[PDB]
Amino acid sequence: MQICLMDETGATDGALSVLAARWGLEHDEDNPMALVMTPQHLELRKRDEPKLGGIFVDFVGGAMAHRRKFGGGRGEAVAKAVGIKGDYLPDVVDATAGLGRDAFVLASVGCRVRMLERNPVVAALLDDGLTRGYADADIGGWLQERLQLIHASSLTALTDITPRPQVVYLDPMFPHRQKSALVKKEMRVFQSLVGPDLDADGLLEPARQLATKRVVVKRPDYAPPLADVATPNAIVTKGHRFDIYAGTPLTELE
Repeated sequence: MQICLMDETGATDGALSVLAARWGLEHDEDNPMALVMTPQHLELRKRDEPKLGGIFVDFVGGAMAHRRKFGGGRGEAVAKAVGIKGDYLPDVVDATAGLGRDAFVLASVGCRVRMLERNPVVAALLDDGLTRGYADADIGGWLQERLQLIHASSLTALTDITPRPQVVYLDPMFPHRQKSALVKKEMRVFQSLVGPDLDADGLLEPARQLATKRVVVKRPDYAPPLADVATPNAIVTKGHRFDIYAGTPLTELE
């Protein structure tokens, strides 16, 4: 994948070159997006918009830290969508990793989450977020077990996932039209990198085969259900809803 790689670490150790080789990235000086390595983290910038700043995955502080304390925790809509109730903490596969926000919420509540990311630049960004997260003295320890990353497509490598999780979470990039959704920098930048997931409808089928209990799909308001498959089960939140589907029961069952 092409991206404008930029080095701002001033270490001349070749780290940036290794990272690119590691994730199969190819330097593109004229690319509209830049992947920047700083002395602290790896971030994404929308070159034609400097004033938007760069974005990076941060599980320790910032918005995520606050969301962990005031977001609702097991009280969040997504948590209730995946079925977190009582002392039930289902293994979850976040098939559309993204920036890791929802995946982290579920892990923080106690769920063992595995995130699947097919976009190499996003995997590099998530990977960098995990490294800093694992080094944390507070969450570092449990984060390593409850939040892992797998780089591949969820339309082919999802059915190969084992042991099978009880829940599969889906939140593909929707073709946002409202400029209201394109106000915050986080989205104006991330969307300029990955863009709408043209093949999003193909995620439901394989997601329901992996999950042994439930599949949750985050969808903005008025947005049609994924793959146009209707469902009477859904949690309506503020600005969006979470459609709920059944999975595929165990077979061998040890």
